[PDB]
Amino acid sequence: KEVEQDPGPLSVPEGAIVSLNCTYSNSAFQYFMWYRQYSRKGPELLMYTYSSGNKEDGRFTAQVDKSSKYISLFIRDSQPSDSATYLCAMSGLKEDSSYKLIFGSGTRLLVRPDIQNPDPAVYQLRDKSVCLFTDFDSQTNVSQSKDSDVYITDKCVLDMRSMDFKSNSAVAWSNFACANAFNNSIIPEDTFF
Amino acid sequence: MIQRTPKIQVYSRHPAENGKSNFLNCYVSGFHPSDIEVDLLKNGERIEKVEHSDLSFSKDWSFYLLYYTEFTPTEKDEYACRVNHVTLSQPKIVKWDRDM
Amino acid sequence: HMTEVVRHC
Amino acid sequence: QVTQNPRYLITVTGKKLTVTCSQNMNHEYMSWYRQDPGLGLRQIYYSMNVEVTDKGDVPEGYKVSRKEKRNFPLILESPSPNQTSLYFCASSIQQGADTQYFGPGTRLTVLEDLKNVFPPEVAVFEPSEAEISHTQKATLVCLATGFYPDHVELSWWVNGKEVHSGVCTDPQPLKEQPALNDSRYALSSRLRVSATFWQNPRNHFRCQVQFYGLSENDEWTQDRAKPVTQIVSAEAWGRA
Amino acid sequence: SHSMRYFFTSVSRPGRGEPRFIAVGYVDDTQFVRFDSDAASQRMEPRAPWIEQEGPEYWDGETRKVKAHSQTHRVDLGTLRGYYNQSEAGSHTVQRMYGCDVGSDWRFLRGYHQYAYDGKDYIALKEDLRSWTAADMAAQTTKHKWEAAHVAEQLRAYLEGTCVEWLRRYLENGKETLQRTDAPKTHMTHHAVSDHEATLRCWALSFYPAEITLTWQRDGEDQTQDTELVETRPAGDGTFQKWAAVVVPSGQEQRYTCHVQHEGLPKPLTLRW
Repeated sequence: KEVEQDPGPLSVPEGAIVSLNCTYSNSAFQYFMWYRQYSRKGPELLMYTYSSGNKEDGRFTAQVDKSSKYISLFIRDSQPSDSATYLCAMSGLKEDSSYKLIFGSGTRLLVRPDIQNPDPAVYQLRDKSVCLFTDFDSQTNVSQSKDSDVYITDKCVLDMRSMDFKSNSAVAWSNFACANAFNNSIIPEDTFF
Repeated sequence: MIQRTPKIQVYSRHPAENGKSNFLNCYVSGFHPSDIEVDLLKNGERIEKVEHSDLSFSKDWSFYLLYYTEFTPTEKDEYACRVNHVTLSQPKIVKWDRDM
Repeated sequence: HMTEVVRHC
Repeated sequence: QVTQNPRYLITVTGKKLTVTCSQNMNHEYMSWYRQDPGLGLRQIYYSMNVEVTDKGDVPEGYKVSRKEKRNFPLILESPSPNQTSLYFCASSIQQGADTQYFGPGTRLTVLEDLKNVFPPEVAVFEPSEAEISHTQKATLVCLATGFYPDHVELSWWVNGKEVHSGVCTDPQPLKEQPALNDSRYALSSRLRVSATFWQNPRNHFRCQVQFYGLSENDEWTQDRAKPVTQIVSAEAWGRA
Repeated sequence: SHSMRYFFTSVSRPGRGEPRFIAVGYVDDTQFVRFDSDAASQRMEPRAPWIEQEGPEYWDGETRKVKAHSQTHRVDLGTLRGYYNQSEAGSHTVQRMYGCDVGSDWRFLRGYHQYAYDGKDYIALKEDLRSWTAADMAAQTTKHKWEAAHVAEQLRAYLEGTCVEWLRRYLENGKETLQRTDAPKTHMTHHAVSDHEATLRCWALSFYPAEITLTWQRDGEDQTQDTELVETRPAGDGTFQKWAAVVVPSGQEQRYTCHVQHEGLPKPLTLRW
């Protein structure tokens, strides 16, 4: 009764076939589940098999193999809305005749969206002054600065469903710079107005 | 619930020969339910030292058990098996009849 | 080897 | 659907508290798990059925009951600091077998003393001139700051009603002084609309931060206002 | 041609504590394991010599499952009480049997999983291992439970799969025991009644497996009616006994023939006085 599972986070671009694995050692596991938990919410079922083989819910494929002791989930056609922590779980008959549900530590998946026309900039916003790095490219990475008295936050994808538009944005602020704020992150030459 | 009375057969592991060590066997089967008392007697007295198999059961669902005891058969000695079950109103005795 | 499917009725 | 109550809760050390879990699905198996970073999901206690209860991997410091089928209460006689966790109740139709349905989660913080509970301050920041002119869109930033613990829920309201499009909130808060564990938190968000819509001054943009703090059932003896559960806001009007 | 079979029994003892539970394991007609709630070990225990090799991770897993059975039956006794509207003062029995048969080649042939309450059939897996047989509205409740939980499928997965592998392991691991063949040491006695008739008892001793056929034939025609036939019994040493017996009119004692059939004989025997 032990489950190992890569903690993540696994960053991939939209469209990439994700593969999540758990290996186990207990010969006695009979039920095998994939749970999807979206940050600050209660895990919800995604796949269930009691038997070996391969099951499919469209974009989703579950594989159990009792020989390798190997549980797999494949999300084909990654989408943004699949950023979650995916937990694997397995249950084994106990002597009180309960089935005990043992969970892997959970794999954090972050699936990046494709910015169609990256327009990177760093704006000064009208009021702890606030700097906004925005519109940058999905395959650019933003890093938390070294100046202890500044506050950089990770990149965040927003979506305007009506205008078929998506963009990335990070926020930095201190009590200045707004030219010196993101120098700790490796930013494309394009990004100051 | 269809209670069914035990079918008793007393007999010996191997063919009897006087002075040679054997087993005395009392086989109770077809009964239901499973509470049963069974004692192998020697000249009417209860042999201390009788083991018995693990309960199981046929397609019928009815139980059987074998009760057994090492002995050596002599000429004078009479052996029998005394069985009691809720299906009876007095315990049943079944004498051993080596000349079967 | 006994079974692992033991469910209540 | 499984229910937990309450969904947040703060206590000083030592006060007996109880998290009640409920379900009218007619399931017989219920258990309680905790979730802590890196440790994963650990079972605490469970119950295969009415009047039936049993310890889990981590039972020490917790007790339960199963007097009625539809409720499985989690009871902490004497809270410890390190009982601070996300607590999920799960139900199963029979034995624990097949699928297990999870509660929406109870977040719990057990403090040394309640000195450390601060309501959030809220501050909206208004679009950049250059941002409009360049891309013809308008990004608002809201900023929660100085709160403890992170029992917060941010939301954006556009003319009295809520609105989900063009909104991003950071998945995780952002410790203001990471060197301490008695450390207050900061958390940002973003709303974004077309230029013209923002440049319509008859449009009201409001960011709302719901804080789950103390109840009027918790002892206060500091100079300042009790950091009770409360909403804190900040407002901006579209500039033409 | 072979099989593995588990028999399981629980008997409630209202007023006097938890129900007595005994489980036992068979390969063909050979006992290889047991468990009794009333013994000290509280461990699955061996009963064949060839099984003792199995390491601690074996017995662990068996003892784990057997206890689960145990518990289920306990819970099942109380439930079944309610489906029948019975009180808490009577002693009641639950019985479960499952196993799998193979052929000459040791390939899957047949599977079964049977449950009986108070000595009558409750619910069983049908031949295809796909449906269930509800001999009640009470069992109708259970069926639903299982149908929804997809129990058939999983037991099928075990009955066709795991079942035959380990039986393969068992027959293999004990070939010098299990795939033996002891043939009927065949006999025949003659006794009186009342100066007028006599009995011919066809004996058969010391055979294995226990499967045998004793028929009687008068004038080349079998004598179905008027005949006494006892159940095969264990000698207590891995071998079985049986006998069949007929009363024949004094002086025809020689027109009667007994027919002993058993997979241990090259040619099916024929016996006469």
